[PDB]
Amino acid sequence: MGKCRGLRTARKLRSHRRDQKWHDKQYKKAHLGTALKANPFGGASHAKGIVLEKVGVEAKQPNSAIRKCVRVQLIKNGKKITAFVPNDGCLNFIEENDEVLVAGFGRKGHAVGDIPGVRFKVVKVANVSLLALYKGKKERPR
Amino acid sequence: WVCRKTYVTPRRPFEKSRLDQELKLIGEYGLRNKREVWRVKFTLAKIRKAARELLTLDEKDPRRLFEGNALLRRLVRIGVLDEGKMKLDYILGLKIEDFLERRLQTQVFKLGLAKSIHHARVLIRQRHIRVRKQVVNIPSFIVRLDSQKHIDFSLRSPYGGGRPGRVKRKNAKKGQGGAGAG
Amino acid sequence: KVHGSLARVGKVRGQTLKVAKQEKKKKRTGRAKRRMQYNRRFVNVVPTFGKKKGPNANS
Amino acid sequence: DTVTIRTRKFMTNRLLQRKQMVIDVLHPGKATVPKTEIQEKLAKMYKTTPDVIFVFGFRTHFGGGKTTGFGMIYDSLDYAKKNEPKHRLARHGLYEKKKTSRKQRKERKNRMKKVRGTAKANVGAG
RNA sequence: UCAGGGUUCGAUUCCGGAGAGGGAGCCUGAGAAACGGCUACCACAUCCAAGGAAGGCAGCAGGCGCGCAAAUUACCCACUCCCGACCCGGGGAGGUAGUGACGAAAAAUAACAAUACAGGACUCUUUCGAGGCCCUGUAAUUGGAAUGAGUCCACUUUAAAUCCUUUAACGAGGAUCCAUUGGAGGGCAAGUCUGGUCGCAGCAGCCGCGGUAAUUCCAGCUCCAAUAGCGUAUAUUAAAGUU
Repeated sequence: MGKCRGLRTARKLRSHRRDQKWHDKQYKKAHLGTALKANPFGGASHAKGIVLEKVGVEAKQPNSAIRKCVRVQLIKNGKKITAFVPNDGCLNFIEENDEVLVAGFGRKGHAVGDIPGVRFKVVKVANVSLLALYKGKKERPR
Repeated sequence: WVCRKTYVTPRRPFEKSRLDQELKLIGEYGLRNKREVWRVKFTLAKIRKAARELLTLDEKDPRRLFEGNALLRRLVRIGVLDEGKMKLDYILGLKIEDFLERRLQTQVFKLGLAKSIHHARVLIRQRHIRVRKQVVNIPSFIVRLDSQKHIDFSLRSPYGGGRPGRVKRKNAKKGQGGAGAG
Repeated sequence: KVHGSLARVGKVRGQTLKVAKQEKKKKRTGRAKRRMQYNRRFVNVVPTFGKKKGPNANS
Repeated sequence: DTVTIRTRKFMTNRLLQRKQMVIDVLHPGKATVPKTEIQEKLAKMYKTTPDVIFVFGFRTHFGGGKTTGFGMIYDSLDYAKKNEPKHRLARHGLYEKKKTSRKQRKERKNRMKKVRGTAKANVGAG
């Protein structure tokens, strides 16, 4: 309520809504494309890179742990992304200066859990999954 | 070319109330999965949508007459509805279970020769029945009303006339090469 | 204690015992798995006074 | 076995000089018998003798019990031999094909294209 | 996708349009500013006896490169149509097969008796107890019965063949002719079981678990959900009367 309800006010409605839609956060990222330019991804689900070097990443309080991530440079941008490594002992199955395949966490822009500064994780080392390396139904191909 | 789905999934993923109904319904009729249940309920809820239109259309609109007349004939022809009803209000009184009575495996058990319902499905698949002259292998035949008085066993089977199976004729050859020459 | 640093990975998984008791018994599929599920819950017919039991209880 | 040959929608197709019907066949404990055997019985149902009869089709339904095909019967041989697609005549032999596989044609054609006046080498000679 | 009103997508089998490495010009013809025609410049790239000459796969296959990301240098004018001087010739148009868990439809992976315990209506008996009926799983072995999964002669299919359907002959005793993918603290269907670890290692969309008694970690057993499918990442709609 508190607004026009004319019969010839189609212009004053459809131009107002087209302006006040930009104050929404979601809409403003989709249509400016500043999302694409700023992201290390092109909007692609995955991406591929080459390892730079292992790191240890401290946890946010209350939790205290060391989380053993990696840091990676990409093939098609040359810029750098810091990527989590999953389950116990899977760090060892990643060896420095090889290729890897990365993927987002599942929150689509934001850092997940108690680990800060990480927005990406790792899925395949070299056409072989972290699962089959971990479980033992496959072996290192080298 | 042209393809479409014949079922839908429930909006809720879990719900204690729902799951028990779907389980106990599958137990009675010997169904393999919930996909065999939701299939039925898609067709039914489709028919419940079409009916829900025509009741709101003007009485003695030509669209309302021709559709309803030929619709109710089809519901009567499969035998989920009576002609002592024969109006659109009784479409909404129709429900899920009445369909399942007209399934082939249900009619084998109910009006023919079977043990438990779990047996009867196996007989349909192992080609021991026919529908009038024609072998079937599909327990989801849904059976027209006229064809209920032609459900018979098959004319080539060990059940009734026709050649025995390989369990019998094996043991017959155990009388000749298992203890007759071996 | 913790000796030989606590940054070490493979720690918990490389010092646990590994045991099994893999099945000889074949489990059912498709139709019969639902048949047993129906009978074991509803058509037994056991239930008694108000209780919390669940379908599992290794307590 | 004892089998039945049974008509279905006859036509006296004067323009092509033939008689075309459906070949509706019932087989009791068997089904799917040679097409050669079928045209014998149709020979001794219209007395036209089995070299001007031609049949094809014959897909067999589930469980046996029926098979349905499509048959022609020509008045004379020469009306068949003229009209008839080649492979149906060669189906019970009196014709063949050669010609010879495929390809050897196109690679010769493009070589013939690049000469003028004399192409008799390439036609025999490569 | 959706109650009503909408929102989002449309390279892509039909119709219209534009373009054949980038620009420009032009010949022929009824029709073209044509690229399976031509000429020139520009960017490329090939052969050469160095005098010269020849080229444009956003046609079908195929290769390199690019990337998260995508098939056979197969068979054939029989169908469907087109082109010609033509009833006869030609067509990578088009049809056929191969690869194919994009996706959709169909529905196997054990059914039935014997014994064995087990339950309750029913009957007898004061009750105990016994009989007995309806069924249930569950042990023990089995027994009888059935079938395609496969293997496979023949017929059929078709341009020739495959597949499918049709039919010989072999083909089920559960140990194998083997169903997996996730989960069991709450949201949310299912363990305050056993062993190991001790704020370490890890789990955790979210809330939170781990500091020696861990229902959440690593394993075992059991249980739950969906099922020939299930999980994960990302775009997007509904949920959002949070446009």
